[PDB]
Amino acid sequence: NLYFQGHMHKVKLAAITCELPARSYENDDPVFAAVPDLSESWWQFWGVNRRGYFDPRNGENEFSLVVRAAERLLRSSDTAPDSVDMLICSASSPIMTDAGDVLPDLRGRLYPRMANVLSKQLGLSRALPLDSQMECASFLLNLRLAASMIRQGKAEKVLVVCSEYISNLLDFTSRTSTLFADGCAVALLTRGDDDSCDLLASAEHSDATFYEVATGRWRLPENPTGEAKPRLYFSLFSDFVPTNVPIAMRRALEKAGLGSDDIDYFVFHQPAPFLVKAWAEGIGARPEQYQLTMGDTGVMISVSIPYTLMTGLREGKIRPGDRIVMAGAATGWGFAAQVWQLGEVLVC
Amino acid sequence: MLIQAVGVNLPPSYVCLEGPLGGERPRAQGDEMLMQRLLPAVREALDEAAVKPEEIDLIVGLALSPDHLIENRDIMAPKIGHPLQKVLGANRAHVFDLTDSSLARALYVVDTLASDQGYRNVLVVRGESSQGLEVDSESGFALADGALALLCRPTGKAAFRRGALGGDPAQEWLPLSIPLNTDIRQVGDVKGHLNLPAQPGLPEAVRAGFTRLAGDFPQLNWVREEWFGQGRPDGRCLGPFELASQLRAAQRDRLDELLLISFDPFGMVVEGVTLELAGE
Repeated sequence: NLYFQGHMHKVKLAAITCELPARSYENDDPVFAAVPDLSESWWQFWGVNRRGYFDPRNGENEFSLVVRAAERLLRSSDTAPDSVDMLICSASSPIMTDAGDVLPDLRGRLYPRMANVLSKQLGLSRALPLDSQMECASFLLNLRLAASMIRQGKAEKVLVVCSEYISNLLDFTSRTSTLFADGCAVALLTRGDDDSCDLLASAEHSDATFYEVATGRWRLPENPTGEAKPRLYFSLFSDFVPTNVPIAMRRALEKAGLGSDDIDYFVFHQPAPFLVKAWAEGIGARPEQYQLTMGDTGVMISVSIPYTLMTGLREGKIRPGDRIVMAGAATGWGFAAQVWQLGEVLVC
Repeated sequence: MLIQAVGVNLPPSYVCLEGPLGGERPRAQGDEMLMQRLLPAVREALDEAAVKPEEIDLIVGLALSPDHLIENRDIMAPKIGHPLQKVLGANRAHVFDLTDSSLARALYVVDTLASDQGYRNVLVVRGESSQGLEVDSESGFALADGALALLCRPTGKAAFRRGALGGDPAQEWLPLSIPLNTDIRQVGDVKGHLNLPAQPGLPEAVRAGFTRLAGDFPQLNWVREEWFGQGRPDGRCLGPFELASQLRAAQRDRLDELLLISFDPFGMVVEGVTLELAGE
């Protein structure tokens, strides 16, 4: 004798995969020969011991490894290309380098971005291409965008891609180049056919007070050698408590009607050990409820989260039916947190 | 998606380029940067809608310009949305950027996100200050400079279409690209080159695509983007910024629903989004 309530579709995190560069670089690698002010305390503070750099000489770029990862994931998940309704890509480096067979003769470019080109390469003939940017938190944004699209019935399969070719913006005459690294991540979100998986709640907010701290700027090297050519460089010049990430997690947990003790595991962005430790304690997460993964990969901008999520799944730290929280910060600055009810997530 | 108010601020300096894809378009001069025009455009929309900057829940930006964005003309990232948040004082707002998306596609995605997250005041901004991009002197193509501010109220009910260009259906339209400048010698040099091959049938094919896509919503009046001077009075066109006058005209005529159609030069398609309008 009453009407029926409309229900948002549940969002299933179906599959995930990452593609890292084949070659690793130690802290004593000659690449940092021109870098001054390299102390042993510097390395220990940031928790990075190895890092990955794309090697274009052997076909490693932001696009080729995405095709590989995407094709691997599509085949492993038995997902037909024409069944993908939306493709959301992110790449923090404004400089792209490869467009595969779509635009074969196009090399270094500022535009177009990746979504449309990749969809043509992969044959996603029915996919709406989108390219979003939230820097280190772009993977969470793309899940948020995909989830809302699925919830409102505007898409049933969304392919998410984060490809960070940040090494092409590192000033190797400055120690700022010692932290960040390259990497790729691909994830598939679909309409849930049951209650196994869903994005329970999320919270996104931004604060531009310290915008000029971390920027991409056209400038000369910090310690140039010889005839120095201007380039687009990651620039960190400026002269604090990490509370916004906990704020985002509290907001997300409250929207989901949960508390920190209801969460089985946590996945944080990987800027530095002392920041992950600050975020964790700010929300009440114990050390055994999260991992530090920057040690062997470096800070892969938007890929650190999906890579940490993958290792958590692959290593059995995250299991089906677990409730997890994913959170992180990003230059801008922005902050995102997500409360996920996870089911079976295909790792490939 | 409801349009609460529209704001626009274009440079008075018009520059004419010849070619099949040429025209007379506004162009930022000297050391001018985008925020000089974006901020007044935003404040115009906020004032029109009686919305204070504190009330803004979301800011989404669209700007291809690789420099001349803010006071420090050399900064390219993070995108202009974050500087805007700072000067506005939109401390409650979330900020991100949709890069080379069309405005129609962005309004559709944003309407989805913002409605799903319960936002009430959303700000979508499109702007250019393209001193750092060399125009395509062969075809005449060039981006119009200026700023457009759309203050929106999400509803989640916006419809979307991604349609093909008109003309010969078998013609492979060569898309726009912006290659990086390989020989940068001074920080002031252009950072990229606009490359849109000369295609004399493109301006009409885009117009034909607009009319075709509008056929999916025959009950709606519609507004459009004009990226090319061909067939236009005086050869003038404002690109995406043409929407401001058309939107305001729809407001004067007290329309409560509209179809907004964009042209995506990168994907060589047309994209439409259905919208609601606020009355007087």
